[PDB]
Amino acid sequence: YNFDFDVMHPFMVRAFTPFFRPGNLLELGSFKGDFTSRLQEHFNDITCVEASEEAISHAQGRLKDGITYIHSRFEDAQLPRRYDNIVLTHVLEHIDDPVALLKRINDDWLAEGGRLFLVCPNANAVSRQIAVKMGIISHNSAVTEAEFAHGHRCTYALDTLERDASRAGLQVTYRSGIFFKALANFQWDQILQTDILSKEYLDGCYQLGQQYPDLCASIFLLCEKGINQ
Amino acid sequence: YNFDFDVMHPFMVRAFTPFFRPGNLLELGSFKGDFTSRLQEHFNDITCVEASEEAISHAQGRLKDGITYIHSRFEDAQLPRRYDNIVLTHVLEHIDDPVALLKRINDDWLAEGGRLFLVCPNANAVSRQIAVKMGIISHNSAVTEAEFAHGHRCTYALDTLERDASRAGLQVTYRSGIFFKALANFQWDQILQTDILSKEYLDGCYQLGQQYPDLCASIFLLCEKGINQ
Amino acid sequence: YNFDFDVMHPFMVRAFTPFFRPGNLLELGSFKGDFTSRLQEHFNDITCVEASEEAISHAQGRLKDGITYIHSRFEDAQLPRRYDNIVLTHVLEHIDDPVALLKRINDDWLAEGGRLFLVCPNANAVSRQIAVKMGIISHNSAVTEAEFAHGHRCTYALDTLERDASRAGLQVTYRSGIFFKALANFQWDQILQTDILSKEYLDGCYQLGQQYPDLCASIFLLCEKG
Amino acid sequence: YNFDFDVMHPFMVRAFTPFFRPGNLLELGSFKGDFTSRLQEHFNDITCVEASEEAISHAQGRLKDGITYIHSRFEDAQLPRRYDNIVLTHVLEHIDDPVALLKRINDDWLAEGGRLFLVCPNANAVSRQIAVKMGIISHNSAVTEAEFAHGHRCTYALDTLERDASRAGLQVTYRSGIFFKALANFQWDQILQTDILSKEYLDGCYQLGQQYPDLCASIFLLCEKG
Ligand SMILES: [Cl-]
Ligand SMILES: [Cl-]
Ligand SMILES: [Cl-]
Ligand SMILES: [Cl-]
Ligand SMILES: [Cl-]
Ligand code: NA
Ligand code: NA
Repeated sequence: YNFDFDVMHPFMVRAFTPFFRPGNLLELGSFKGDFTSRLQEHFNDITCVEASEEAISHAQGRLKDGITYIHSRFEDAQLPRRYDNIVLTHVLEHIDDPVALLKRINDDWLAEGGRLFLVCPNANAVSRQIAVKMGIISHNSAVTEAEFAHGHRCTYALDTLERDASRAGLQVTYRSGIFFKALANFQWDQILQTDILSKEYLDGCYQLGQQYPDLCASIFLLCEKGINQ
Repeated sequence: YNFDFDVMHPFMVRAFTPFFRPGNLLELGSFKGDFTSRLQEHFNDITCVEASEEAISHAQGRLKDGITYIHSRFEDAQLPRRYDNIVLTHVLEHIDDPVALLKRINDDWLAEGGRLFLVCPNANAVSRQIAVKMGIISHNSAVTEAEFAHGHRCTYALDTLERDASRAGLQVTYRSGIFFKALANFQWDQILQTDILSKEYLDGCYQLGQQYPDLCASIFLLCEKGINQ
Repeated sequence: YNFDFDVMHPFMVRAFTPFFRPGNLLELGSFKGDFTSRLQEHFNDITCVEASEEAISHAQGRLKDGITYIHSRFEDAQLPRRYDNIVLTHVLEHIDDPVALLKRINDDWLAEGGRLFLVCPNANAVSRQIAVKMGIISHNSAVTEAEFAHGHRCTYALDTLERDASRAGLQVTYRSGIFFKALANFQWDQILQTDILSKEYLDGCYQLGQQYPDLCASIFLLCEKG
Repeated sequence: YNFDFDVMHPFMVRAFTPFFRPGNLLELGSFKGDFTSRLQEHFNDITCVEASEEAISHAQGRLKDGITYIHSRFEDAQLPRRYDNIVLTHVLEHIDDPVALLKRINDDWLAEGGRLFLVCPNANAVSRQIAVKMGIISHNSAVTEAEFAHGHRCTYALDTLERDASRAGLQVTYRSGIFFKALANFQWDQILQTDILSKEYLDGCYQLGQQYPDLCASIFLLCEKG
């Protein structure tokens, strides 16, 4: 029915699974708990940070126990411990000072041996590149008016995402992509109401995407803590 | 709508147009004249070779004048002159000895300065790679039962196509791809009956395909005559 | 050995050859005539526009006859004809208003049926991408301090180059790349002094680059009048 | 220097590191122990299977304690445990019935939760594609006479390697590549003796190769039990 929640969310969890560390999980920007519900299958100790009281309240009404909720902007958040897994998915592109957020993650929140799961929408996704060729988007890394209205301040590609992670002091351990994406979201949502594409086709786009990270819907950096003093 | 006739044929002509030489044209394997109809817009002197007397007669009914029709197998064909442009589109994959056919083109049929437009379906098309990931097709360069039934003896990729052209003595001048293809024909044929995709989307697939020749529906080598004695 | 002059120049002429129109040719930013010497093998009617008096003087004393020299800035150039082939190679990335120059080319200088051969250094060249992974360059389309000191005001990729061409009103007919480049120029200049790489290897890099336009040393748009 | 030993080995361990399971490790086709010595930094409980008496003897001489050595062919090997990590690196391409070896791994040797690190030389490596363009090698997935003399029976790419792992009953969890490789081993060995390329350049090739798995020196499937 819905591309981001019914297709992308499940494949994002699948992409993270082989890298998850045992222990606890911090979900930054957990919004209404839609992704949290999927992570609860893997983690019994999840902390969620979200600035919207309303989103957080919605989450709290639909998730199982074992979640610690923190209603705060990231700059103001005082967390009680450090975390073995941290999830920052489709959040960084909303942040005015992304390097500062990533640096907090590296310096304050990641446990020793902990891993950051950094995922952003990808400037070089096939569907976007086609939109650029059609002249609907000026260029790949452009921020469209709709994206700006949604809160985006940039459109990452693997090059600029790893730059920001490196500038923050993180160690980028793995680079990958999630879901080979040749149609726009609005076309997916139409086509998914039909029997034209199978579940197996969607799995094939996930499998093939790993071979063409630069062309995927979302790009994925697995990062570990770097030493900063 | 039909993908091959309504989408691929016009993009093939667009892909050829910047390279056409002044003079005449030989269309090898012209079948029922579906492609010949588009070539007529560019050339007044066209020669078609085709083994099926029914196809050739079908073509003769529908096309305009200014076509010389040669009813023959390629190995038997005795042509009255040499040709400034030679078109071999979706034919070589059907040939038991493709190097021998290409060698005839080089040695007997290409005029001095003439160009061969060699186009084959691509083993590495994104849609085919997805089918391979789904387990429908064993590997990219496999020939499926249905393909074999249609007459295919090979599934070329840029490496194996250039190999055969080189072995035939041709000079490969340009390598490219036609149409960034991430859906199968059967899905195109369904979706093209909807309004999900626009004509501009399809144009975008053609534009982007040029930047990713290996992932296109068909691959295209522009070849010139080499010296063989 | 120079990578740009001894490797990139011949491969650019090879990439252009199948697209050349019969007729005349205009070379915009012809500098000291290094690339003009190679174009002279294909055309006997060449017009060269160059702003540097020393450069164009140097070309003049070095090239064969059949050349019209125009010592002018592009904004001031009064050309006597329009042109069947126009070459703009490693110039656009220096231009403060690149769309304005491309528009002049579309609207005034290209002949009907004419072709523009637009080539720029590629942000996404493998060598550059590696430099970016090393932390030497911030990101692919960055302009470094050295590049800026050389006059670069942007680092094009296929997306931004076609954007600017399209904004100028040109028709982008073909998109390609010239030379699969995994080493930096300075490493090439060194390595070319040795016997490690062959001329066949270099030809192979050219042939392979056509299959990976986004990863090449230079990107190449073939444009026609919109 | 050696390219395979001094460059590829360390970058294979790096590629593996984020996927390693706690516990033990089985190295299939451990030869003279060059890769094993690197694995010893990560695991104290390693089991090595190697058919050559000379090779396995050499390894015992040069490695630390905490290695179990199994001098056997794969078809005869009777292993004492099942394993959390199994390494099969540059071996499968030599095996007459590769699906049968992968099935043994899936059905008998992998522990539940265990991971197979399957790595083969890549048909579509840039250097190899250049060699194909030069006419030295017929096509990317060919086996050359020299390769065949060295025991190669195929040249895998991502599509065929995943096909074979899938046919064996393995779950292919991740697909990646190791080292963006645009020069031939023999060119690397020469250039490595010079100062033209730094270790940071080589790290850059590793980092970039993850973004272009199909162009890498070797391809890497991380598999689990199906
Ligand atoms: Cl800085
Ligand atoms: Cl073949
Ligand atoms: Cl005109
Ligand atoms: Cl600057
Ligand atoms: Cl077990
Ligand atoms: Na300027
Ligand atoms: Na064998």
